Amino acid sequence: MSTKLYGDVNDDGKVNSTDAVALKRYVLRSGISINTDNADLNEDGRVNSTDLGILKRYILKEIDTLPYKNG
Ligand SMILES: [Ca+2]
Ligand SMILES: [Ca+2]
Repeated sequence: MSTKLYGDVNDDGKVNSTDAVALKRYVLRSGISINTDNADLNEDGRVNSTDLGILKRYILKEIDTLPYKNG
Protein backbone atom coordinates (compact mmCIF):
# COMPACT_ATOMS: atom_id res chain seq x y z
CA MET A 1 0.00 0.00 0.00
CA SER A 2 2.61 2.50 1.13
CA THR A 3 6.06 2.40 2.68
CA LYS A 4 8.56 5.05 3.71
CA LEU A 5 11.05 4.53 6.52
CA TYR A 6 14.68 3.79 7.27
CA GLY A 7 15.72 1.60 10.17
CA ASP A 8 12.70 2.70 12.16
CA VAL A 9 12.79 2.01 15.88
CA ASN A 10 9.14 2.08 16.86
CA ASP A 11 7.97 2.04 13.26
CA ASP A 12 7.04 5.69 13.64
CA GLY A 13 9.21 7.30 10.98
CA LYS A 14 12.88 6.51 11.46
CA VAL A 15 15.65 6.03 13.99
CA ASN A 16 16.73 9.39 15.36
CA SER A 17 16.78 11.50 18.50
CA THR A 18 13.06 10.86 18.41
CA ASP A 19 13.43 7.13 18.92
CA ALA A 20 16.29 7.84 21.30
CA VAL A 21 14.17 6.53 24.15
CA ALA A 22 14.74 3.04 22.79
CA LEU A 23 18.20 4.07 21.63
CA LYS A 24 19.44 4.66 25.16
CA ARG A 25 17.75 1.41 26.12
CA TYR A 26 19.43 -0.20 23.13
CA VAL A 27 22.93 1.23 23.25
CA LEU A 28 22.82 0.11 26.86
CA ARG A 29 21.64 -3.40 26.06
CA SER A 30 19.77 -5.45 23.49
CA GLY A 31 16.62 -5.94 25.52
CA ILE A 32 14.09 -3.68 23.84
CA SER A 33 12.54 -4.72 20.54
CA ILE A 34 13.15 -2.60 17.46
CA ASN A 35 13.25 -3.06 13.71
CA THR A 36 16.91 -4.01 13.98
CA ASP A 37 16.35 -5.42 10.51
CA ASN A 38 17.42 -2.27 8.70
CA ALA A 39 18.13 -0.30 11.85
CA ASP A 40 21.90 -0.26 11.60
CA LEU A 41 23.59 0.79 8.37
CA ASN A 42 27.13 1.38 9.58
CA GLU A 43 27.77 -1.67 11.73
CA ASP A 44 27.10 0.56 14.71
CA GLY A 45 23.60 -0.58 15.61
CA ARG A 46 21.69 2.67 15.31
CA VAL A 47 23.21 6.13 15.65
CA ASN A 48 26.38 6.05 17.71
CA SER A 49 27.17 9.52 16.44
CA THR A 50 28.42 9.02 12.91
CA ASP A 51 25.07 7.86 11.58
CA LEU A 52 23.05 10.12 13.84
CA GLY A 53 24.31 13.16 11.98
CA ILE A 54 23.32 11.97 8.53
CA LEU A 55 20.13 10.65 10.09
CA LYS A 56 19.34 13.91 11.83
CA ARG A 57 20.42 15.37 8.51
CA TYR A 58 18.11 13.42 6.23
CA ILE A 59 15.51 12.50 8.82
CA LEU A 60 15.04 16.25 9.00
CA LYS A 61 12.72 15.82 6.03
CA GLU A 62 14.71 14.09 3.32
CA ILE A 63 13.44 10.98 5.06
CA ASP A 64 12.74 8.97 1.93
CA THR A 65 16.14 8.40 0.36
CA LEU A 66 18.74 9.52 2.87
CA PRO A 67 21.89 11.01 1.33
CA TYR A 68 24.00 8.18 2.71
CA LYS A 69 26.84 9.68 0.70
CA ASN A 70 29.42 6.95 0.19
CA GLY A 71 32.94 8.18 0.87
CA1 LIG B 1 10.30 6.82 14.72
CA1 LIG C 1 25.05 2.95 12.77
